Amino acid sequence: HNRLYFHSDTCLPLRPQEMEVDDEDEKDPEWLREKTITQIEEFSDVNEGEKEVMKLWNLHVMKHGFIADNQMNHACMLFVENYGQKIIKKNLCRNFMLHLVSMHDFNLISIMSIDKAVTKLREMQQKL
Amino acid sequence: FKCVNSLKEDHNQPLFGVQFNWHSKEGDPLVFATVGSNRVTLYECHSQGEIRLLQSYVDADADENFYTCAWTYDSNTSHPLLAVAGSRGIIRIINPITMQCIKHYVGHGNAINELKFHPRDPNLLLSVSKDHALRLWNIQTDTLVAIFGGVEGHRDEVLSADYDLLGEKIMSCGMDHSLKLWRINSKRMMNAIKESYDYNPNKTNRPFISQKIHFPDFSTRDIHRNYVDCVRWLGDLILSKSCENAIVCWKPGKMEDDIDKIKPSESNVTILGRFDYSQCDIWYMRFSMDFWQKMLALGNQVGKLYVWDLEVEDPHKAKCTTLTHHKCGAAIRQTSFSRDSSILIAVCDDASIWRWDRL
Amino acid sequence: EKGPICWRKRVKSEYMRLRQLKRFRRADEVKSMFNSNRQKIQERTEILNQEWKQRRIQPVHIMRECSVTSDLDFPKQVIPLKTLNAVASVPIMYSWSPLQQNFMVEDINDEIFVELVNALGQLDRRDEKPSDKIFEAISSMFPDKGTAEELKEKYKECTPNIDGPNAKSVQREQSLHSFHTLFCRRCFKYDCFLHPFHATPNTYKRWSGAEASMFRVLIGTYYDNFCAIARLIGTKTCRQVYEFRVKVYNYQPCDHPRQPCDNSCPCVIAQNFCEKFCQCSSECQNRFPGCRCKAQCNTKQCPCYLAVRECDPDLCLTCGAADHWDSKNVSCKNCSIQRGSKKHLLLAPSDVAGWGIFIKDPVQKNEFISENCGEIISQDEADRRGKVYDKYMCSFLFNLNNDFVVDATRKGNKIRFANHSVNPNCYAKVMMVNGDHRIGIFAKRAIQTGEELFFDYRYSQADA
Ligand SMILES: CCc1cc(C)[nH]c(=O)c1CN1CCc2c(Cl)cc(OC3CCN(C(=O)[C@@H](C)O)CC3)c(Cl)c2C1=O
Ligand SMILES: [Zn+2]
Ligand SMILES: [Zn+2]
Ligand SMILES: [Zn+2]
Ligand SMILES: [Zn+2]
Ligand SMILES: [Zn+2]
Ligand SMILES: [Zn+2]
Ligand SMILES: [Zn+2]
Repeated sequence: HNRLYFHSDTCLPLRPQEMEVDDEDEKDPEWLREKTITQIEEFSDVNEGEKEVMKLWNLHVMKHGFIADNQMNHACMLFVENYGQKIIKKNLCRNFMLHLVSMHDFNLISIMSIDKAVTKLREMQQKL
Repeated sequence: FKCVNSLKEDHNQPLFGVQFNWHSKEGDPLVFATVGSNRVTLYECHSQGEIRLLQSYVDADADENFYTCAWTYDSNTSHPLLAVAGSRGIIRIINPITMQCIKHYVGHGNAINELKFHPRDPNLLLSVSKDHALRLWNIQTDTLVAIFGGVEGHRDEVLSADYDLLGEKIMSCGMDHSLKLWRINSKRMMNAIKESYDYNPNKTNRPFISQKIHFPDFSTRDIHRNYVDCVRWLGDLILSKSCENAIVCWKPGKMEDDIDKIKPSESNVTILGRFDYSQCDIWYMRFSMDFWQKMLALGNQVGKLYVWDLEVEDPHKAKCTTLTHHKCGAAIRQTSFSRDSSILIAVCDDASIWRWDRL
Repeated sequence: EKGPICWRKRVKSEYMRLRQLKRFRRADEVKSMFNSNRQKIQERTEILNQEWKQRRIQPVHIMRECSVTSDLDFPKQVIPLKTLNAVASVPIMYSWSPLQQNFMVEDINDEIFVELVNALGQLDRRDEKPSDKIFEAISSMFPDKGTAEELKEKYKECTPNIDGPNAKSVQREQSLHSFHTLFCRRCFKYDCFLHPFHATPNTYKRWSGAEASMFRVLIGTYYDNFCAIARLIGTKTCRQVYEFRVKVYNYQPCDHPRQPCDNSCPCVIAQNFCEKFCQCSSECQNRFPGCRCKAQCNTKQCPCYLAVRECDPDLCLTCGAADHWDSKNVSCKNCSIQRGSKKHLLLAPSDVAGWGIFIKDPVQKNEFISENCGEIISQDEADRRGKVYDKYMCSFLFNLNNDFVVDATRKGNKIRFANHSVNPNCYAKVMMVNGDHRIGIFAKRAIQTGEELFFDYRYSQADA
């Protein structure tokens, strides 16, 4: 109190109204979001289908900030709900299945998830 | 062109900026401003090469040193305004009618190398800094619309920037040998400008959210070998210079690629030509143009003043005229064409002003 | 059946022909570009000159004093000098990007050649009154570009997506190759910003071309459950699938197949525990077990805390490290870095010099304030960078371990503004957090509201 503070992102001063709140210190800074999708596109030997799945997966993981292996089964379910409409609309369902098996290969998700997600994607397409 | 006058400011320090008021009505006398030391001087142009000293301002700070200035107007008052800035990284808005410093902006982490007002919106000010970033301000609503810099911003000091004719894009250049394109016609940028005008501090406890623009719409290091200290658009083509005694006319992408269709991933540049001159291998030496973009002028470290006719097709066949005067032997920091191109003013390191009149 | 000296002259002639033509083409394209452009200038400068005409901007008039001297003998002018009222300036700061976690940073043309080859072939064709003699001649004239053997195979001139119209038919390891080599098992991301070493082959070890390649893959995951492989392929049935079948050191995971974690193991050599990421036996004696605490985990009684490690959300199942993902305040007080439960910090000019960081809310002794984030650089990149840094009297470099340095200069978080002091109120503790070294900033003593933060940079500078 009685000291003048500044926003870390603009160096502009704090008004008394704002009451010592500087919060452009968000979990997923926007730029990391564009940096990741930009870096994936830069790949020569990777196709446009595997590219769009990788980008969408990363943005999902970055939004929710998953940190445990135990979170991976729920991470696929949340992905198929939040990004399902986009997966269908962009024709990426086969590359998505390919991602689900990659996850199982990395011992991160159960076989039961590998198909519960696939079941949920079809249930979502039938809604069109 | 003929050297019709030469003036000398008392401070005896380099004059880094010279700018004509291109907002003067038809009939009104030709007024230009000069920045140098911690001073801001205003002059009126008259017949028989007579220059009349009008106004002079001084910063209360002795350690302030102004590098740049820009003219605008109050849309609801019809008053000309003069923005100035330099070493102390502070923008001042001077009203020469009121004879007051009506506004000021502190935000830049270092010195301001260039100030530019949007060609269509007088309230939108672009400031270029040594702190590696550009900043778009809305001087009506006193807010920071955006900060152009970050992860894919300038890795070193930003030396110059320019809006295009319609104000849809900015092209910046700096000490990192880079030229970066920043589209201000994007939905994000237009929404930010719209929202800035709506921002009323007296109706909220929350500050205005500035857009952080980390990525340009194009970037290149392939035009010059050293720092780039000047950039201006020539239509949809770019004119930029370094210390390699040449102004390079180039464009993003391949020969046939339309600027508005250039992707951020674009790895190509096309060099259309160059304007050759000598003894201008020192930095912070700026070229300028005619309102109608038909003339281009640049000064030497030895006081030679080069003027080219851009109207001719290939730049290798470009008509060059070398303006020289026996008494003019200092480094020409900047040039300025009167709106009608009847007058060309040049400012030097020795605190001198040189008036060159057309015909 | 034509002379080598002759063929070399033909190369030189055709090169200079093609090159002169391409040049003349570009010369025109340019003169066209300039014209097309000048109409754009005219059009637009008119738009501006019109806008200008509908404005009647007021003229400037005459106004401690200053004077102006004319060398071209015009009369001296004297005018009063108005003083611009002092404005206070903020301390110096250069551009930087916000980080929430660390960010790793690493330390003739083909167009004309083919034209010329074909332009010469056109002459070999005219010699009736892709030949080998044409390659030996170009190689002779352009030896650098390669031998006639090299230029022959150079002249001749990614797996297609399964969802695309051109979906070819390859193995399981070719359909998955991208996914497998680009995925980071450690942070669950493709082309991650922290882990540069690609996943060891054991980590990813548990009709139409679009159906055929999908079959080879699915019989690697599922094996003989064709009644389920059919459900996934969709466009087929068990019957159809059945028939098809018959036709301090940095931690890095270890992978020594058919070998134990002995004196020859990198983990063991670096004197590091095997983590959940290693490919060794589930029974590996060098693995870190985790803690069975009920709560707290902030005393030597907790093996995690004692080992200068945060809790593992996959091993520490009883303390609360594995739970309540929505909340940042949990039962386990040893997982603040990983969950990112930082404290509110405020930026203001320092009471010493430059910019400083001030805590918003009170903090107890040894309580976690913030993580010190930045770019992860090699000890060499740090040396290169340091040369530049020394010009500005900077040192925002902080050792992480023997291999890496976090550089908060280009990017980091608010704690980059904590100043140096030999009498600090904060300390830096590098902790092992789910296989990653992270610099934690904790209170040295109790800190009250609005207090400036200081830490002793010297302790973060010794790799002595
Ligand atoms: C972490 C920032 C910090 C921390 C604390 C506790 N207190 C503070 O006041 C500040 C602010 N601060 C101090 C002054 C400063 C200088 Cl003098 C040079 C700098 O960085 C060079 C800039 C040219 N560099 C380049 O690479 C150019 C030439 O391309 C190298 C790094 C920087 Cl990054 C800074 C800066 O931000
Ligand atoms: Zn990773
Ligand atoms: Zn091992
Ligand atoms: Zn191991
Ligand atoms: Zn082991
Ligand atoms: Zn515990
Ligand atoms: Zn534990
Ligand atoms: Zn615990």
